[PDB]
Amino acid sequence: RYEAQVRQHEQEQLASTVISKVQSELQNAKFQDKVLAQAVEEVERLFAK
Amino acid sequence: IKPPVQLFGLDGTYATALFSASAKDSSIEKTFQSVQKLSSTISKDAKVAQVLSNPALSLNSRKEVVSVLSKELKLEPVVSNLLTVLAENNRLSLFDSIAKQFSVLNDAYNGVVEATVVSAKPLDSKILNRLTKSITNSKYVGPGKTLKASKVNKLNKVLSETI
Amino acid sequence: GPASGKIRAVIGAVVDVQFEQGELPAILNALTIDQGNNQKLVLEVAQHLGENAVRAIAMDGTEGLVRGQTVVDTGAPISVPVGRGTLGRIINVVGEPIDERGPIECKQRNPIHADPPSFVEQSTEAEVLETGIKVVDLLAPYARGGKIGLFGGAGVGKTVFIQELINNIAKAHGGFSVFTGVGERTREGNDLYREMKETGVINLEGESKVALVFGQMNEPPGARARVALTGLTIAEYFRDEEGQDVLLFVDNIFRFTQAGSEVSALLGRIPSAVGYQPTLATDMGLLQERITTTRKGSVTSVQAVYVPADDLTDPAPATTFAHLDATTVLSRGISELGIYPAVDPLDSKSRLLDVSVVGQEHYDVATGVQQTLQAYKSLQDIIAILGMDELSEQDKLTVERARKIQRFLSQPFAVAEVFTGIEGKLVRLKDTIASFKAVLEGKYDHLPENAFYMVGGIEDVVAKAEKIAA
Amino acid sequence: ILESKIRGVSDEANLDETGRVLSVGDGIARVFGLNNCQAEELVEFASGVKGMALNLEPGQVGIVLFGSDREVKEGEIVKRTGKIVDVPIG
Amino acid sequence: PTEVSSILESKIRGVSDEANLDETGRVLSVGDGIARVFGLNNCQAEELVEFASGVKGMALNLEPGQVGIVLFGSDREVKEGEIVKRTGKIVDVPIG
Ligand SMILES: Nc1ncnc2c1ncn2[C@@H]1O[C@H](COP(=O)(O)OP(=O)(O)O)[C@@H](O)[C@H]1O
Ligand SMILES: [Mg+2]
Repeated sequence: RYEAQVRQHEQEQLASTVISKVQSELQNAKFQDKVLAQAVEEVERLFAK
Repeated sequence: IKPPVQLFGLDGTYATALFSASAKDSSIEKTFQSVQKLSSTISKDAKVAQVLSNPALSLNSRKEVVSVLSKELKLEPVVSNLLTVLAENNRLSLFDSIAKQFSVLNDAYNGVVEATVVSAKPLDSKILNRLTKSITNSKYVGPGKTLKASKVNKLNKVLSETI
Repeated sequence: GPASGKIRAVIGAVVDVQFEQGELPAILNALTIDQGNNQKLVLEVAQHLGENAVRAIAMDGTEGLVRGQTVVDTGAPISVPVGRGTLGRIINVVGEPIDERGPIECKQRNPIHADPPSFVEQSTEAEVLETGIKVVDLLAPYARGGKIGLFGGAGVGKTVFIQELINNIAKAHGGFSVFTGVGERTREGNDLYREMKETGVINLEGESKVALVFGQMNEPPGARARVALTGLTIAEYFRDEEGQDVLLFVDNIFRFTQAGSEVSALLGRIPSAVGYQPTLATDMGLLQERITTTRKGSVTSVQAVYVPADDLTDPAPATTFAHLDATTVLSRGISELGIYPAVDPLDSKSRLLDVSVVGQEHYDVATGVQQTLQAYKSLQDIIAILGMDELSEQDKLTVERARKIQRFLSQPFAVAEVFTGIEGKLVRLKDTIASFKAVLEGKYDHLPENAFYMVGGIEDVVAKAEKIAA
Repeated sequence: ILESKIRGVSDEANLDETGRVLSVGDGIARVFGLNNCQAEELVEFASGVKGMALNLEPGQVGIVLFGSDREVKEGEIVKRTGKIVDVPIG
Repeated sequence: PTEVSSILESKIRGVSDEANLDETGRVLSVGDGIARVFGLNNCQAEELVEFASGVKGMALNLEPGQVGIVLFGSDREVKEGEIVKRTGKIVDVPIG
């Protein structure tokens, strides 16, 4: 029970730190995230028409 | 003639009842500008609004006030019959609902609607909706689009459910 | 700038706020309305009627509000003070102090609306809690960390039963207390604060261990329904963040469901049974599940229910019986005979009444005492019409033993010394089991029926019979 | 601005502190108006009967008459007292 | 076993890749568990509905202008104007 609680606490702490790093990267004005969002919308509409 | 737009059935049938008689001899273009003058001269005026929203007056007093204001505004065709039906049946308190439902019939049978993201879309008047939405989404994403979310919220909810 | 709204409708406790912007408030949101008394006006959001308008419920009097008043949103729910700073002070439903002793210097402020514990965070036990009464330590024994229900009618003994148990269990429990009164009287709140200060429970110049929450029946319907959520938030922080055995004392618990039924007709909901709200089992289950024992700490809930016009089949009395481990029903017929209190042995039940928790000796004495009282109650139609001489030889001995066993379980409490005139008797758990087993075997059949009425154990019954015969 | 004087139906009713009675019955009086009227405030009818505005929704206000129903008709002028339901003391 | 946290991050990497086809509505009123959703003409009776906040719903009352859906959780996060997407299936549960 102590080994399972230590593994669950380490996984919960690593997931909280990874979620904070992903939110801080999007607020730094990512030029690669804005160009990939426009190309993904045009490729999805061409496959359904 | 009944168009497929539903629009409720009781309260929304006020503008749909007069649209059948106005769709003859090309009389739908003059009804759009005449319906906007009746609501603009009652809302931002503070004169005929308080004298008509009360439960007083009579049947002949309500019909004489609508005919006197329509002779000096912009009403001479079938615009005078719309105000006389709402005066005898006590329906003058909801004049904004009858004018808003009349503009939705011309935009549905001669144009698109709905939305997409951020603000409004384009609402073209071509034919199909598949060939008009693909040619307007590429021209509107490049020009403008301040982007001031949906993909970041879906990725965070999937990681919390597996932990 | 916060979210500001405009008052569009006002009908009693319900006040519909129409927001001009698109960012409308959510459910259970605390709204602020400026007036002119350095207190503003609290308002909790209920539902949303649409068209940029949400119906809110005010927590105070809505007299004086006009159509179009400014209603600012706080952005969260009704927060209250928690921790060790709320001990000894008289808080209200909005967390403000009403004891005229300055503001509560608390570190954190938790909201009144919170989720309860899950299935993996629950912790069940079977520890018996000794109260001191002879009718509670043998019939329906209470459990430590569970929910105790004191059901009864008007004038039976619901307020006196909660006061006697708090003066002999909460004074030596070790943990902090939480006396949150909802729907009580105006004189009951002032008398409870003065009695606890002279005994060492609430020290104004020292250390305290009992949280007081105001909220009588003199307020509106919004403050009475929110009084249970403000008192339960302070007791939940001492058992989860600190890990202490808190003691929640509600008086009464039936005022939480009666306050919401008066405001349910103005919110658009249809009436249910006996003119109640449709969400009776959903509103009562969300507050009773949070006052349970978890893995971090326990919470002994000692609430009291009020029977509507002496009826246990009501929608506010029958729905609260499925969320309590021990029940103490107080019948109105036994209170007029002289039983102090009117502890009904045929209606009070508990989950700790077994042979694996109280032992084989205590389980046999509880079954033998309940079997003798059930035989005399079923034969009441022949004793009241034909008489006591129509019985046989076996039925005559069982009728005499049932009358002495019913009066022996009624002990005089310490708080009821001015109404009875006798001293307070606190019988132990081992003394109550030995006294009931000796009277049922035939060792006290020669004594009178008045020697056991308003007494203690077997020692007080032998001393009262010798003084009356001299 | 041209449709104000062209009507001629007495467009000068002060609905800020007064209101018109739309309906009356079962000890109630549905007053149309009184935007500045507070909740549980005292009112006065045209015949002299007192009233208490209980519910105040949008466009209407439910006034509870403290007298008979024959002293209030449709289209009457109901004025506001400015205060709540008070009484004399001393 | 040998960094168990790295196996969960690699399996939940690529998942969101086909969720751009509308199939949603608009909530007009919600409260006391009920939620009047305006729209969703393709929603069948007793169908599983998914709100924008994450709370599940079940459309049990279908009208001509609105659609009464019963929420399966708390209505504190659902407000007016929220998107109520439809899953396309009925109220099912796991078995086996
Ligand atoms: N142990 C007791 N002995 C004598 N009288 C009692 C005892 N317990 C309660 N009572 C009586 O019961 C009454 C209860 O009154 P009250 O608290 O107003 O009603 P309720 O108990 O229904 O809330 C008191 O007036 C008190 O005299
Ligand atoms: Mg009481």
